[PDB]
Amino acid sequence: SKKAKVSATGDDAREGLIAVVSVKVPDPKFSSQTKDKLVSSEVKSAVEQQMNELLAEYLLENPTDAKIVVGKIIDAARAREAARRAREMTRRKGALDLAG
Amino acid sequence: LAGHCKEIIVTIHADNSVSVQDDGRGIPTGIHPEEGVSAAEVIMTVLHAGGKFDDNSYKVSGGLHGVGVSVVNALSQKLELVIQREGKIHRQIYEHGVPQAPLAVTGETEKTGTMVRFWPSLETFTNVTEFEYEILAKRLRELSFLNSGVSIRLRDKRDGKEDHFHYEGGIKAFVEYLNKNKTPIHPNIFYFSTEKDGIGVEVALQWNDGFQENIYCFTNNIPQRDGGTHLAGFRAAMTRTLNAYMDKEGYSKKAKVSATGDDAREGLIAVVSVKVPDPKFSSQTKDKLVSSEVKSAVEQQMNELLAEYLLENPTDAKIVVGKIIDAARAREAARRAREMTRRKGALDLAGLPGKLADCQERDPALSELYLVEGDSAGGSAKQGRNRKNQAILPLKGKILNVEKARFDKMLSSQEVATLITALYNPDKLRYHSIIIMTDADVDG
Amino acid sequence: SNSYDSSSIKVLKGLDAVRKRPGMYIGDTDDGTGLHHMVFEVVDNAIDEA
Ligand SMILES: Nc1ncnc2c1ncn2[C@@H]1O[C@H](COP(=O)(O)OP(=O)(O)NP(=O)(O)O)[C@@H](O)[C@H]1O
Repeated sequence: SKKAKVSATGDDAREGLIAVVSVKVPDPKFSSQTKDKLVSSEVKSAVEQQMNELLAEYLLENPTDAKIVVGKIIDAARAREAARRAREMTRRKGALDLAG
Repeated sequence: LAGHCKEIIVTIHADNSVSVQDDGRGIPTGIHPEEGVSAAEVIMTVLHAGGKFDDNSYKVSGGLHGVGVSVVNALSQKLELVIQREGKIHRQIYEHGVPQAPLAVTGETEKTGTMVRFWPSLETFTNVTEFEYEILAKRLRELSFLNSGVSIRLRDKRDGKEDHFHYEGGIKAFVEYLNKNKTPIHPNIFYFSTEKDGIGVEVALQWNDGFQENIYCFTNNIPQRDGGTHLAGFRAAMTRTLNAYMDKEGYSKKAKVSATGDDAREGLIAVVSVKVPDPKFSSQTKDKLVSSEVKSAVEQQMNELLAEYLLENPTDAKIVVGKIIDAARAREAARRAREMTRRKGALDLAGLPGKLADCQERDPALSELYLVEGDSAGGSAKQGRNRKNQAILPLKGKILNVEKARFDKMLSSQEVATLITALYNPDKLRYHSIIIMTDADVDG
Repeated sequence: SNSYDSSSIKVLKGLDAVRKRPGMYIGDTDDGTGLHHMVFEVVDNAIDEA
């Protein structure tokens, strides 16, 4: 990031990712009968700490996978930054209507 | 909604409790002909028990399940219920849904109403033990906007701050209030109030120069967080009507705009409030309306009245169409800035036609490559070369420096590196032998 | 308007409460969400048994 000069937000690093989260809680907490959204924060914190441990271990134990994922993240971040920059610049100043 | 209650008072006490005082007809306190106890104890101790199961008492009402007040009573450590009706004051104390004493009469009065104060249980709610002022404030404000003439008072015994909201302008005034921190583009606000096929609809929308989409889905004075079928019909009607208007007026032909649904709703604040006799909600929170007849009715009404609005106001129509075209051109300019660079990451031009004139032999390390001025030299060079193992790549003027302006994206010709290798080089080693012919002048 | 009494409070015994308001119990009954949610709940009960 010292050379890339990017932000690497949440919606950018997760772009192009297919993840599956299967949690096991004894006493679930669903906000509806359809069970479409979990409201348990203890499961949230547990999954969070388990990720911060194991994903870190994975990224520090595999240099090739780590560098490929980071290259993809740099590509996506540069793409979104250039897109925002060009969009704003053109629309606010470079926009020229009435082609005649 | 029956036209009897005109004042509602919500008071936040210092002992972590909220009391709701209204002046309606009052909860029935008579003995239920089947349960054997007062109807208040029935609705507090029996699930799905109430008069909201038909149109005999409530012709139009948001409550349709009949378990809400039971949930409020059960999840509270203690609840006090005072009901005023027929000149009698009925009082009863609840604790965790268990009645402590039967509904007894404490006195007489001339007013009609009901007081509901409950102490929420801490064994169920975590990380939130105190009521937040801002959410209740927004709820009561928007409720007063959707209920003209209904006085709503909020009291807070913790800090003494009290408010009173009695707006009568409706959801139009609601949109005007929500546009206090924004900059609208059109003064005339789209607004109507119709009622077709037993279902009423009232929508007020207004475009602003912001970039946030906030369409408050309201159904019988109930907010929907997840929208519903009515929101889908709203969005589809808006999208199709705007597309038809931009097609028949020629804007989509002059600007070549696809005009997707997301660009049509860019920077739009809408308030859709519908009146349904018997709605259908997927949960008690009422976050989604699953009535498709309401969807169709709202869609038809929006298409009709929005086309009417766009064809009766030329200036506002022009401004709205210009903003939609601005948003769409922004989206497509971003698409350009993305995929043009994505293609520059790859090779698409390849500069093979035009100037490059290869030889008959295709095996590398046997042919030769040259680099001279195009029109001045390359003509005679090709007219005097061989057609067996000779290849010439013309040039145009000079070439930008590498150190003075280093940029991986800066490229003008790119033909040389693309034709000699793939740009990395050990794979393709075509033209192993290259010779650079150059004039004897100083520019050479 | 004025039709309010203890008889107005209606109590649905058995599964009448679910049939009267299927939305809070099954979801949407028109787009096909609830018809599939039937089998979804059945198979989820089977998996909970498993
Ligand atoms: N403030 C009130 N004024 C008059 N009657 C009330 C009031 N609160 C509750 N009742 C009665 O008690 C019954 C049960 O109330 P409630 O459980 O809130 O119904 P509900 O609105 O369908 N709950 P829900 O649909 O799940 O959000 C109602 O049908 C009414 O007959």
